[PDB]
Amino acid sequence: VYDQVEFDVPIGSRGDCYDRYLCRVEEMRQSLRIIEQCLNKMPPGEIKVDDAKVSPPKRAEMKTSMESLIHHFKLYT
Amino acid sequence: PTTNPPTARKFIWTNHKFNVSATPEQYVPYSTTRKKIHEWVPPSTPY
Amino acid sequence: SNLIEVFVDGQSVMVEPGTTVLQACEKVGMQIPRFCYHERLSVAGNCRMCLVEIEKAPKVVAACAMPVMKGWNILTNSEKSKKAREGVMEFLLANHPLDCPICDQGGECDLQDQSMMFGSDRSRFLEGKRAVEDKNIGPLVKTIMTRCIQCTRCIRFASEIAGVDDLGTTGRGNDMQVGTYIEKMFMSELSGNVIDICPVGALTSKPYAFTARPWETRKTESIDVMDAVGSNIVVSTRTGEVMRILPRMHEDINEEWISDKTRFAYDGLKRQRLTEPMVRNEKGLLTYTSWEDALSRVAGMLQNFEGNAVAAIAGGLVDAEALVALKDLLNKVDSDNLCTEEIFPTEGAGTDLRSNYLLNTTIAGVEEADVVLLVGTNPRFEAPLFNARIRKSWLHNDLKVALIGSPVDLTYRYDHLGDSPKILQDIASGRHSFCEVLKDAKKPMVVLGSSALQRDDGAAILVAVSNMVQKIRVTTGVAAEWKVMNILHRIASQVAALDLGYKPGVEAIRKNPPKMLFLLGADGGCITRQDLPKDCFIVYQGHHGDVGAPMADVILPGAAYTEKSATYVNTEGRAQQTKVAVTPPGLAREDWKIIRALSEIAGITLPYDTLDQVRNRLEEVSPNLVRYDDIEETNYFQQASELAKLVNQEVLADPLVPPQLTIKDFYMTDSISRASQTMAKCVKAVT
Amino acid sequence: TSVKPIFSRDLNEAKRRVRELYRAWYREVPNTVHLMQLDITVKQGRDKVREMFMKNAHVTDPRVVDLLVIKGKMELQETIKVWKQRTHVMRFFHETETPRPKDFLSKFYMGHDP
Amino acid sequence: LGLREIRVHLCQRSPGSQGVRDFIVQRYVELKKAHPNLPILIRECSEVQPKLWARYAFGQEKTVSLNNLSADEVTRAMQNVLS
Amino acid sequence: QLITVDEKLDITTLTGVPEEHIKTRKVRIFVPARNNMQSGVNNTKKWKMEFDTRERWENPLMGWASTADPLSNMVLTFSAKEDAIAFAEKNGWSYDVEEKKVPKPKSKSYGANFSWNK
Amino acid sequence: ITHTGQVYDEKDYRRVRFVDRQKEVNENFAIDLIAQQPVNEVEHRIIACDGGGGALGHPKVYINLDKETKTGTCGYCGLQFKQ
Amino acid sequence: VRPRSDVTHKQLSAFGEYVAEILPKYVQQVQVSCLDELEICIHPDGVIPTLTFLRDHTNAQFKSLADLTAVDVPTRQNRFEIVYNLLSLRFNSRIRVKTYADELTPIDSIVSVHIAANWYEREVWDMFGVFFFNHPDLRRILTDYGFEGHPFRKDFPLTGYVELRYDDEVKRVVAEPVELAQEFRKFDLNSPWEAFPA
Ligand code: SF4
Ligand code: SF4
Ligand code: FES
Ligand SMILES: [Zn+2]
Repeated sequence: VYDQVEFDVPIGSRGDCYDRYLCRVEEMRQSLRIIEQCLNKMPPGEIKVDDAKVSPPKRAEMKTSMESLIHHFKLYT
Repeated sequence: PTTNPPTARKFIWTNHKFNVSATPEQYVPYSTTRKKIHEWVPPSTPY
Repeated sequence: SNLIEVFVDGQSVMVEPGTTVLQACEKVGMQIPRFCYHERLSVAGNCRMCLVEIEKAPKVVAACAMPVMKGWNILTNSEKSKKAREGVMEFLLANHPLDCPICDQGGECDLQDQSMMFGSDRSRFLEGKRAVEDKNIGPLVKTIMTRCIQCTRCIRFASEIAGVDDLGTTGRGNDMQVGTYIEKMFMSELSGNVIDICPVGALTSKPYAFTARPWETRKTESIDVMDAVGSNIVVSTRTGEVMRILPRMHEDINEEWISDKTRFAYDGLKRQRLTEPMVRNEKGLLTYTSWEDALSRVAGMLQNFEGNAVAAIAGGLVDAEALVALKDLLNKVDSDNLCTEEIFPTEGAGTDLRSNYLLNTTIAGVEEADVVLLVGTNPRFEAPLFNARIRKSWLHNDLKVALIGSPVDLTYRYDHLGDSPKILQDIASGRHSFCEVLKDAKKPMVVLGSSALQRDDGAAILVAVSNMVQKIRVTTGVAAEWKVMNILHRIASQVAALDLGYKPGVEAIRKNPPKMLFLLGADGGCITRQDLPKDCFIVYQGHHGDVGAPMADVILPGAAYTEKSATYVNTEGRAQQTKVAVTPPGLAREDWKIIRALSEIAGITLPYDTLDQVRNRLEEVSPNLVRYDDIEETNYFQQASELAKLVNQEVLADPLVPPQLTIKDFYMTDSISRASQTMAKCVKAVT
Repeated sequence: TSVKPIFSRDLNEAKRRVRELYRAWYREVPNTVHLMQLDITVKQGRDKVREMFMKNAHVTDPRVVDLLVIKGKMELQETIKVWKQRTHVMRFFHETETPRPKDFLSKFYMGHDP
Repeated sequence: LGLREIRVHLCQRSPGSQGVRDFIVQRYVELKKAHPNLPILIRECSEVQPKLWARYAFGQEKTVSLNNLSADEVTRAMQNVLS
Repeated sequence: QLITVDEKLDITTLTGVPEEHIKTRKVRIFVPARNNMQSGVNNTKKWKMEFDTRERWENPLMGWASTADPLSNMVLTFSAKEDAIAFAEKNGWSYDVEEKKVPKPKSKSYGANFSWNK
Repeated sequence: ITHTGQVYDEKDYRRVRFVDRQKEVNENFAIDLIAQQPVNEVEHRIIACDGGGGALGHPKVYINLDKETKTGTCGYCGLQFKQ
Repeated sequence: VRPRSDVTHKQLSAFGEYVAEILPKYVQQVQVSCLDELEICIHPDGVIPTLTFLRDHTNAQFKSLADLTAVDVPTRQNRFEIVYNLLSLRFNSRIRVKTYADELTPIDSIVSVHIAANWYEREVWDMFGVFFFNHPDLRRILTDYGFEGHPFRKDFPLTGYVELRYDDEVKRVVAEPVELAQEFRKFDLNSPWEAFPA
């Protein structure tokens, strides 16, 4: 999501090691603007895709459902 | 730990130790597996 | 002709009429997820995990059991055929106990993978599971049968590949448990295959219970040396000790199966094993010493002794490469008293034509035979994967089996002509009833076991059989490439030894006692030290201290077939190469080098210094040794008979009896077998 | 057959280049033994150069030879433009490692797999 | 020259070996009957011309090529070997 | 213009392998069989060439397996027998190819199991 | 000594390692500690051992306590249950 | 399931045809992955020409070289597969031009077309052994000064053949043949069951 957060790229003008420093200091400031948006707009939801084939099954599920233990065993091994 | 004491499980240590590395109590690594290829010991009785 | 064209997703494959839908997908290359269907086991349809969708058809069809029909398109990956698998896998898993970190068929599961590949990611079985009481089916197979997916491949194998017919289904509903109704152990050779054939880890191997996990196991493809069928096998080694030996498929020799002996006697390979070269001390006990000292003990005696005072009694599991290195050495001191423990009659042409001593009708020729005349051997316990051959060809084809031996359990219906070597003469005369049966056979085969030959009238028994094969051939008018006479061995290093011109039997050593004897892996009692001359200077060349070690002035430890790139050859002369799965233990060394080195310490120094050279050597003395996997087609039976006719001998009335009368006889035979704790546990279970 | 030429059209032209490199190394051995304070003899080193230049005497193909000198030239550059310090150079002499016998009896006495 | 063994490494279905195999078919039995102890080995090479290997006493082996040789030349060569 | 060479590409001189492991190492080109445990055949498809196995002595301090052979764990995968043979020739390793052995066609039909006389 | 009877022989030199040092071993051995726990007398043919603590325990498994003679033992805890 | 826009698979596809048409003497295959990435494939001789057209064409300006790499398919006669990934800051698109080079059949160098390649080409020589003609200064970059062998080749042992330790006798670091105290455990991981037709 860098399409749903708003920031300004700090383009420098001339290229001396100062303009590059100033750009790096601005990106720290612009990142605080992006961090602000992320805390303000973080959605309720799951943190990993729900396909057991790609992301490992949850600890409770692998210890109670056979399809999850098989998926945990195969994914880790 | 005083306020909410921990769970005791009748194996956990009562005297916990600090780094024993310079002192003789130190872990000395060793293989814990038993022998694998047992050998034919020669007959002790002269033929 | 006979080539329907069926489309597997529009690929227009063409198949013989009769091919199943699963088989049609295989030739295109697609693989229907399958349980309960094994190529060499009958189709049962129990799992229904293979449901596919022929085009324009209301219901999905059972791949493994549906004769394909013209035009059909399989739609194997159709949305439907995936719901037909996403919903079956739901069921197999629902009653399954999730102890995958107990199930030692962890990575060797055709049910997790077929679930990780063809099934769903979750479960909806919020209800409770079932549990089935376990069974002590035996001391080799651990049946944690709460794992069973009721796929009935065991009940098939236990009836179709092996003739046990014991395992069976008991009950109906969700508590159908596939275990012996009364607790009777599944005691039979071919027993351990159930492990390999149950895709679930319900019943698995008890010795290899929890020693490893398959991803770790490094897999080296080698050859079975315990029996003379020379079954192909894969030795699974982890961090340098063998963990398991499981079959690898050879269409002609062992087609996916291996004997109970050659997969649970890998444990015997790890104890009582010689490693350092001990020598007899002044005190009279074997003292471990460096090679240099042990080798010159032997070399000095060798230089002192002339020809016919030095002899070698090889035998058992020694490879062809050592056998030529021991002959080349003893000829360089001119004794050609090299011999093997198993006596093959050698008064007529023996060892000279290569058909007197081979099963030249191939292991795969038992499938196209018509009548088999088993004479004096128990195939069940002398060549278990050849007994199976006659098992399959008596079931799927129609072999008429006849045994002239002891009436013995043969896992099939044989005709017991009698227990007398002279009744062989009865058939030759045409007097006995089965004489016509053969007359009626267009492709017959006689099989004379080596153990019948090991009796005193073995020369006469071979001659008597050759006469009958002669007129059987004349009366049937069988074609030349069909070969009626063949003899099966039960010692791995016997066909190779006879090939290199080793003369069978210790009869020659018996008549003149050698001052020196190289026992190259001989644990047999063919000669003993009381029998030897006063000096009795003999040096054991082998891997396990059993009978030859404690009566040995020198111990030169060698290796075993898991530990060297040697060559072996089974009974119809197919030479095969063992590969080094594990480096040999201790100071122990490869058999061929010990003898090349002893020669260099002696001054007759064998010309070969690298294996490839020892092989080139094998090529000059014999052809089969260098060409691997290649049976030698032509043979010269006609001239063999002429010399048989010259030989006159009496077949004594004593019935010819196989030494392995019942299965306890079978479990412990060779050195590695004898040294097996698993075999020992099996022996006491029988007793 | 039908190969494209890397830099040398034929073993002949290629050999020319090898000659040049040999000379280069020959002229350089002394300098290195002094700029690196190596404890070796110029003569000794120069023989080593010969050793290497012949270790690959068997190559018959022109393309393989050409790469061999490219690589050879690169090594020289690392030793004359000094980026390779003594540890690097002396390694050529295999000074610390214990030599292994090639006699069969010798190997038999020591290693499982020769 | 002590003769210990003779190896006739014929090659089946090979043009040259025809003579060798013919010898085996017609005279092998006879030779054996005559020398009933000596081990005469009939072996089958491939993609190699036939060789009558002979092992003399004290580990010396000698070679006589039988490539494209007639049945009696094979018989004569064999007879020359066990002098 | 191209030049002609009949010399089998041998590039043993460029690969950078120690002399001992180019002249004493035999590699086998084989198609892997299937552990009988599983019935899947997706690991019996591509040819692999594997170098000969070497010493695996036990380590004294921890008992871990220890190996002195560098080319041990290396198994290269080649799609066809011809290509794998080529790799051995130009790299100079000795080769001993094993022909692929594929299961022979087997005739099966559910009707048979209910045969009047089998 | 250790859980598996790992005891360096009287002549092995790894014993030098233990010279002037403690060979680390644990007095609490599992083979024994599980024994102490008594057999659980459940009253249902099949019971489940979730491992104690559910998600904080071991994968759930059902044990068949039908065999009257023996007692079911969780392949995980080792806990035994009898009907 | 990832969101896929076919706008790109169409735009990029068309461009592929455009490049191919403009440079037919070298373009052998031009494909767009299902991941919306173009991958013109060129004969090794077209290294200079195809790149230059992309660096300096108004309708396809591909100014910077993202990367130069060489996969090694040992089976493939031409072992290496030099892959050049380029970016067009003007058209916000990347393309990959991949060629094939065998061990002793060198590729041309593009240091002229992009000087970024001065280092990556040295990296490809050091790791894989491909040689680049007309390179200003080709010499090992990542490997040790005396290293023998090209490391990322699939035929090179991971642990390698030499390791370093300090020897007192000689008071200097010294190579010795590698002796490992726990060999790399080579877990076999491939499952015997396929996933889909692909
Ligand atoms: S069989 Fe063993 S491994 Fe395969 S799933 Fe059931 S438990 Fe897990
Ligand atoms: S035991 Fe193995 S084979 Fe016999 S049924 Fe249960 S699962 Fe199928
Ligand atoms: S395989 Fe189709 S029914 Fe089990
Ligand atoms: Zn538990």
